[PDB]
Amino acid sequence: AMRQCAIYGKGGIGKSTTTQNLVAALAEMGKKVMIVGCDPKADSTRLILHSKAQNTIMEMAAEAGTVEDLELEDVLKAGYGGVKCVESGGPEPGVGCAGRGVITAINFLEEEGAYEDDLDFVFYDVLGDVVCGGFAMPIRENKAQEIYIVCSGEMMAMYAANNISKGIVKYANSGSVRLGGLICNSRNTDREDELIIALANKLGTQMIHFVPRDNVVQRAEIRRMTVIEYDPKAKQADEYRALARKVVDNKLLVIPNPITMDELEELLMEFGIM
Amino acid sequence: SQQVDKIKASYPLFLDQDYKDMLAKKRDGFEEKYPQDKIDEVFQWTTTKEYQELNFQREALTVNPAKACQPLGAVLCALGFEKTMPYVHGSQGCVAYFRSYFNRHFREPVSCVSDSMTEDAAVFGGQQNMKDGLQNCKATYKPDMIAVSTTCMAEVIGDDLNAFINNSKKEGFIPDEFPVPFAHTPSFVGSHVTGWDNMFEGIARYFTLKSMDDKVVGSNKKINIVPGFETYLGNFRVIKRMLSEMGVGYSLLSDPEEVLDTPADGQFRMYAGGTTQEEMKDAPNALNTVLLQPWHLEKTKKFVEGTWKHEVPKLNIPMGLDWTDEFLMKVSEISGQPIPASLTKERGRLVDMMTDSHTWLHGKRFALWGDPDFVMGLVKFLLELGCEPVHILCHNGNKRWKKAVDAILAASPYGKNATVYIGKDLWHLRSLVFTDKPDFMIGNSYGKFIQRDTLHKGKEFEVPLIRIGFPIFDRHHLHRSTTLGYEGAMQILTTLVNSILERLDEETRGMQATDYNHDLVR
Amino acid sequence: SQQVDKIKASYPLFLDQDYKDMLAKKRDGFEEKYPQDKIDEVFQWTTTKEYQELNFQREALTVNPAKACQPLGAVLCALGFEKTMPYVHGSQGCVAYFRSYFNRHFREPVSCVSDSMTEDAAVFGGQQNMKDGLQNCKATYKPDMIAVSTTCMAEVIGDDLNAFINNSKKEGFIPDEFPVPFAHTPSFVGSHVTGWDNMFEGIARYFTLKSMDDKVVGSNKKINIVPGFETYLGNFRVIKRMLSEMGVGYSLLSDPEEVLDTPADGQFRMYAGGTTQEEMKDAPNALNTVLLQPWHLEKTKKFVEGTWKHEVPKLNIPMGLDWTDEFLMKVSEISGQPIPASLTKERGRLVDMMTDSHTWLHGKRFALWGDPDFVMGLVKFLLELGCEPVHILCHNGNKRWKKAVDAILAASPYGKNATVYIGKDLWHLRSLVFTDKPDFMIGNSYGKFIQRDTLHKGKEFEVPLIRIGFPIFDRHHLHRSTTLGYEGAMQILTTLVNSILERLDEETRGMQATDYNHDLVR
Amino acid sequence: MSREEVESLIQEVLEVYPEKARKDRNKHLAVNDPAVTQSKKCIISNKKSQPGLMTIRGCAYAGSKGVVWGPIKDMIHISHGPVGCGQYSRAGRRNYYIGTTGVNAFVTMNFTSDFQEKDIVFGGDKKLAKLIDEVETLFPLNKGISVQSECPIGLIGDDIESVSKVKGAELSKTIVPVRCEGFRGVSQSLGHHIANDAVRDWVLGKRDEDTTFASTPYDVAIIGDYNIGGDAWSSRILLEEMGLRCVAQWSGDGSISEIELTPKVKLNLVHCYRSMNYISRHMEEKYGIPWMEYNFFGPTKTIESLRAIAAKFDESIQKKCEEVIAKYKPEWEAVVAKYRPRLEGKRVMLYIGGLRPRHVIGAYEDLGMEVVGTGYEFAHNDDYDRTMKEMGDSTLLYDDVTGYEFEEFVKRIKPDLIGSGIKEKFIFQKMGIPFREMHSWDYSGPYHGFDGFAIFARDMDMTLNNPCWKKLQAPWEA
Ligand SMILES: Nc1ncnc2c1ncn2[C@@H]1O[C@H](COP(=O)(O)OP(=O)(O)O)[C@@H](O)[C@H]1O
Ligand code: CFM
Ligand code: CLF
Ligand code: CLF
Ligand code: SF4
Ligand code: ALF
Ligand SMILES: [Ca+2]
Ligand SMILES: [Ca+2]
Ligand SMILES: [Mg+2]
Repeated sequence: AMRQCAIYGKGGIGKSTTTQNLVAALAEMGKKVMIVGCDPKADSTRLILHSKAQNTIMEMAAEAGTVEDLELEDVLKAGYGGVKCVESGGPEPGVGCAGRGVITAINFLEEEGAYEDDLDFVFYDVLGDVVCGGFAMPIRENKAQEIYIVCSGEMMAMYAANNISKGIVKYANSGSVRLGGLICNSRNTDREDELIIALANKLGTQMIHFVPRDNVVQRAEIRRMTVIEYDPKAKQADEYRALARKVVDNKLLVIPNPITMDELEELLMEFGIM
Repeated sequence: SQQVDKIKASYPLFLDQDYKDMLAKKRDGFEEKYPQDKIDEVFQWTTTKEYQELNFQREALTVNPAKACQPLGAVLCALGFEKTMPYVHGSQGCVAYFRSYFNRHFREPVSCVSDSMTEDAAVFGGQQNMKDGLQNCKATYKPDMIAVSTTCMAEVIGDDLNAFINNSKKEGFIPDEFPVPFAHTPSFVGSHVTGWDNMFEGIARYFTLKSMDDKVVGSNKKINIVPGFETYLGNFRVIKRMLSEMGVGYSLLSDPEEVLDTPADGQFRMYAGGTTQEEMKDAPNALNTVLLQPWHLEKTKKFVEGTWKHEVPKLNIPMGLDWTDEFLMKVSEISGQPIPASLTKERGRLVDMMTDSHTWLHGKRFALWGDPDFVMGLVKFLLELGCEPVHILCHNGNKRWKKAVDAILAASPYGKNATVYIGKDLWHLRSLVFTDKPDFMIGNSYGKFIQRDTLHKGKEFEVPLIRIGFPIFDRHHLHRSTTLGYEGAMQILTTLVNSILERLDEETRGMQATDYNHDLVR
Repeated sequence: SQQVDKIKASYPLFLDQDYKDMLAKKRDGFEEKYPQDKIDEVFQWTTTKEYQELNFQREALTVNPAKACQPLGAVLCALGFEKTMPYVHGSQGCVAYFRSYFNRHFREPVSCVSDSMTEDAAVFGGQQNMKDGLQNCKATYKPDMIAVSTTCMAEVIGDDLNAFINNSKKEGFIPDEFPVPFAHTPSFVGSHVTGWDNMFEGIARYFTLKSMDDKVVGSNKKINIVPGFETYLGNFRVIKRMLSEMGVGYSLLSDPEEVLDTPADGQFRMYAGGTTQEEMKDAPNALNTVLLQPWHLEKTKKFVEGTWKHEVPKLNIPMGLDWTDEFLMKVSEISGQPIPASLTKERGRLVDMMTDSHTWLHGKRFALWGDPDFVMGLVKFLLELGCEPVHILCHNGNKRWKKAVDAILAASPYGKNATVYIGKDLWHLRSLVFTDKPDFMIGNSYGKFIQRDTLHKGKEFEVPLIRIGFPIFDRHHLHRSTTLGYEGAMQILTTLVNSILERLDEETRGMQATDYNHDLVR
Repeated sequence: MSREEVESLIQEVLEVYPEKARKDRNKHLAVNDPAVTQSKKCIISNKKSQPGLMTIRGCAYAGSKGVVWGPIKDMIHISHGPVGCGQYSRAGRRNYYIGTTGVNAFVTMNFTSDFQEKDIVFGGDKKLAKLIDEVETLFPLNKGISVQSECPIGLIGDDIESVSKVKGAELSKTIVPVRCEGFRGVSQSLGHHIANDAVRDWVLGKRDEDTTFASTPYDVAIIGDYNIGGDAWSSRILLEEMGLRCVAQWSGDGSISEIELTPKVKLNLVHCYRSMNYISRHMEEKYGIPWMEYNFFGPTKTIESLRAIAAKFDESIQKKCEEVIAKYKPEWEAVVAKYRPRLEGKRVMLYIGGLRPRHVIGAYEDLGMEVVGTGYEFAHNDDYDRTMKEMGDSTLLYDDVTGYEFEEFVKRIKPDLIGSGIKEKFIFQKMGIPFREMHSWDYSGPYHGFDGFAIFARDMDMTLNNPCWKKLQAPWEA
């Protein structure tokens, strides 16, 4: 048991929202989960904690003097479905270095043994712009074993997806991390499903699932909760339940096969028009 | 001018009248310096309690620190392994500094390499530098191992050392089986000693973590010893000597005494002696592991207990009388070997020296600083001697350590006026030796500037420095000394008393003034 | 007055105003002392070449000699034999001084006995004192042997020691087989080193002269080592270590290292270690005999070659680099043992230190004194370091020795300005350091008074004292040092370079005056 | 001897490097030749160091804070970033000054922000602001502050110039932000440039509108002399003896006010071209002040320089110049008569930074010694162009030499003496080769001017002819 996963993808593509909803589904199935927020903005746990967490590791460590004076209990909180939540934390936009904060945060979790023995899953929710080594911390040796890239039929999102695939290769070749697949978080573009499927095939992976764009997500979000909690009978709620199962039973873990910019342009022209 | 028969270097030379005249004109014409009255006024001010309070209120400014950064320690630790080349991933300016810092203390050659990451490597990452770097080092300096540590630059950008090394191997830059242990050594975390601790744990993990299956505790009948950051050659030697004298099988893990003391015989040896690879791989089979300086071997301890399953004894550094005794008795209990008549005699000789010199050492107030374990050892020994440590400063100390030092101080009547300061620097200590004058101060060469300042206030205010610690740059070959064991205690004791007697002779050398007390027999 | 919290001993105390006023009243009112102007005038005069010339024309007056009398040496020699009680036939006042002289240098107990010859014993001879003396000693202190030496009173009156001891046995005051070796040690002939030589030769004869028949040179495969008058426990220790390191069987005849360094463990040991009687009796069987300080082992040599038939090698004291080399090469040739890698590395390390410190030592001028062998060993080492010995004084040296030293001096470019003096004292040396000022002087504690006199003329005239020799009374535990071998050379080199750097530090400590040269690194 | 053998030696040495490094290093080793006026056809310099080859090079920080700024007496220099850079470089360079350390002078002290993890993660500009306030309180006599950026400051993008401007205006003080992040450039060299630019941008123009300074036709400024062991002072006494008035010395015993007065001088005398050509060129284009390089190492060079300098003024100065030369003639002649016979014909190999490799050659030759090999840690090609004329033919030249290369070169060439840095000193001494530190002068008196030549000669002799060099081999080992 105990599977660690990292979620990556285009900025604002919906990874923090999808993760929390996917996790709420998992807890519904009776799975024990921890979500590790790896983004300066400590917003990867609001729908689960029903509030913006304030006890972030970095801020908590700055107060206690050093991370060495910190303690799990102070930063690790349980929310909906018994889901465990921790937030790396970081500086306000435009100052400091958020990457280093993530390195420090992850090591602290590692050394405090947060990654407990009876967890079924651990999800690292990473920001969209992996602009440095610090944000690859989740996929170093003995961390996440599977990666899921969230994207959409949008040209720029698919480019970010391929681009990230390139960055994964160094880590996948030196370790055991593998790309588990692409999660299409639909944005109503034309022939969107064909686009993602073609890119997945080119990368050598699969389109795990296709989450539809549904404003119910926004209404649930406004009330600080996932769709599974907000409205269990919602059609979208079942979409996440299906995503959860696809994840749980997934056995396809490969090493990204990055394509060139030209190959990507050629792919957009072929499956993008009409 | 110069007299070819008696040439003058800068010191005597610039005291010649023409040079004095010149410097006087330089000052008055273009330096726009503050009047001498203002300078003296401000000087006096910096010696008061009012200034001291402002001084201790500092929150952002550090002045004259008593510590170095992590990588310095990682390098020293790597030098302790056979044919190992310290490799620092990051900027080359660092390595240039680590080498010359050590060159100056040991006055020996210090081999260390860098992969010179520049502007574009800080941007795109330092993986290429690692691939070409490991290949170039191996081919050029033919080491049998490359111990990798980091500069702050590589730490900020989170360069993945493990992934770079693994890919360097996967791509043929170096053989798959070539040992390349590594450690993340943040210049902004801890101090040089933390670097030593991280580097060592990283080396122990590389040779041991994946191969614990066949290991059995106590099977090789030896005792592992981890010295920690040590810059006194005599400390490595006295430990080996005492164990061998007890007929105790031991394995010193990280032993740089040979590379730091090669003979000048017409041949340069980049590598010498050092802890072998086989010794490290076999370490888990030892009966137990002893950590000589526990306060900066915290990470190592956690690894040795969790992975090796050794019940690491709770021992203080073997300095002074009581802690050396405790060390020996523990080693005897772990190895079964009795403490020999030899060591019993050595202990008795130290006690003899203590009794012979106690009247001169009694009540003498000292200010001292250094690394955690060292400083605590000195405090403990000082107390046994009947001395009064009054200002104890450890810049890289922490709260727990301070709590332990306070307990050692409270257990003795001689610790009544002592205070322990952590996170304070030599400018703070400067204030303390003015407002609460000690007879002497014990520390590294950086304290010479403090002795300089105190004398400026007046001869009666001068606080002589007693050179013990790291680094020592203004005296020669003091790195050959010993501070551990009875031997070390004997050396420290001789130095303290004779320093005291020296100063006494200086104060009473005045003829028909103070020489009435210039006794031939002390 | 006194403040109970900060009590003042004589030094700070008599500087208080009231004491000063009182001392002033005492001076002007009843001392009738010469005006200060007159005192300063005569002091200046005593530092001139004119005064020096008068000083050196002394024929009858000796001031501040640098030597002691024979029995002092006899006593040290005896203490080197197992359970032997030094016994000085003569007046008790002698023994009181011998014991307190050694007490103050070793800061250890020194057991010596006297038969207390008073007025009537002087007149009627001291045969009874010997009879009752030998019996009281043997019964009270239970020695295994009593080595008898003499006071000058007993030498003037010609007390026959042999006769007195023989009758002591014949009449039953002490068993006929109890060993009682003896020696005539007149105060008015030679010095303390002569007494060591006479006492040793006396003990060697007692155990060897009458039993030469069954002796075969080289049958025990050992080498005898005669240390001579030695006051550094480290010297005995390094010699033992070097031979054992070479796996050379040896026998040190007269070894007091244990009695002069017993442990303080709640028990007083009057006797410890020492050369056993068996070792002396079997001595003629060794391959050869080496004399560590030949220049004062003249009588011992004559006996060793004439009676033991040993071909004593012509070796100089093993001090410095070259002479330690020669000493090892000679032992290797005599014993057949090659010089081990261990020692070759040690030598290389001495050379490393020499190269690391040569720039601070080059051209430094030294005035020095002590015993013949020691003094010569120092001169040699100084020359090897590129130093300039300028005033070499040996109060108890002779014409032959002087010639030999002048030979060593001419063999080196660094001996150009050196002058050797024999039969001269410390008041003569004092003039030399004023008229031809050296940078430092190396000698025993009596030199401290010369440093005091030089500083009185001015700081720029002060000649600092580096303590090396015998006796050393104002510093503690220096008697544990080592001057022989590479170890001693390393220790001496360390003391010289750091004395130079200490003085340099003192001179450049003046802020905004000389501190421009107060470098952190030297 | 013979470039044929030297070129072969170079090839033999390169045989151990992997292809990539071999090809690169090959461009940095050459056999000198007196006629080439353009060194880019012989050697390339000022390029990145190959990774893992153990070079001797430092960083931009050492170049900025270590050589250019740290010397300045009455300013407080803050090593901004983790403790470390500042600790290793504390009082390691013997740039001598006159002052009361801790009150009006701070050269020998180490001021730092001692960055901890939260300073990197959350930025340190607020810490920098508070640090400046603490400095103003505890050190009221400081006449200015500089903040020398260490590696991390360059990565996280702290806005030091903003803090400098703001606090600067608030306290009415000159606060100079220097972006000398270690990883910038490839050596100490870019740090010199960054340092010069910071002087130009934040200090030099301060008195552009002021005319209260009373100048004379003989005002000069010595720039590029860091007063190592007092080198600048023994140079200054010569210039003032021939009638010139030194209004400023750049960074050796230098004060901020004399830097601000430099734009008023008639001539800028540059000793270290590598580190100070930048500001010299700026003062010429902006203030019209001409500059000229000089060399005070040894009598032939010193006399040549005094005459060339004197020629820039009138006859009264030239007359005094000859008077100065006549005065010292007996003195240096006595130095050569005594030491040349002891040093005559001995061969030397040098390896230093960016000036001395070429500048000290004349002094060596003044003692009859020959420089068989020379090289620089971080010189540019304009430096090598000036080097080919100074070196003899078929001599060896090396740029940013590696440990392995230097060692192997010394083994074959077998020089009688080596002049380099502290990182090389103990290797060669073990090999039994006399070594002299040519950076710190091995803690010995000044080497500039006539008074320094005597100490220079005594030092070279003291070390080269020392008796220890004969004892390296144990007697029992042929
Ligand atoms: N399936 C969906 N349907 C509708 N809106 C969605 C969906 N997924 C995400 N969103 C919206 O997109 C916004 C940003 O997504 P977020 O979870 O922050 O992703 P990222 O972590 O990549 O920024 C959310 O505020 C939410 O309104
Ligand atoms: S290695 Fe000078 S360009 Fe610069 S510190 Fe030494 S050969 Fe420097 S002369 Fe100078 S005072 Fe220097 S000696 Fe130019 S200042 S970066 Mo290391
Ligand atoms: S009882 Fe008293 S101390 Fe003894 S001798 Fe007589 S007066 Fe003098 Fe002098 S020289 Fe040495 S110590 Fe003696 S053996 Fe002669
Ligand atoms: S290239 Fe130069 S010296 Fe190196 S860091 Fe950068 S400016 Fe400074 Fe500083 S603290 Fe220690 S020594 Fe380095 S790891 Fe950081
Ligand atoms: S890109 Fe990353 S390593 Fe660089 S300063 Fe920003 S958060 Fe830090
Ligand atoms: F803007 Al994001 F994950 F919050 F890419
Ligand atoms: Ca050395
Ligand atoms: Ca004693
Ligand atoms: Mg997000």
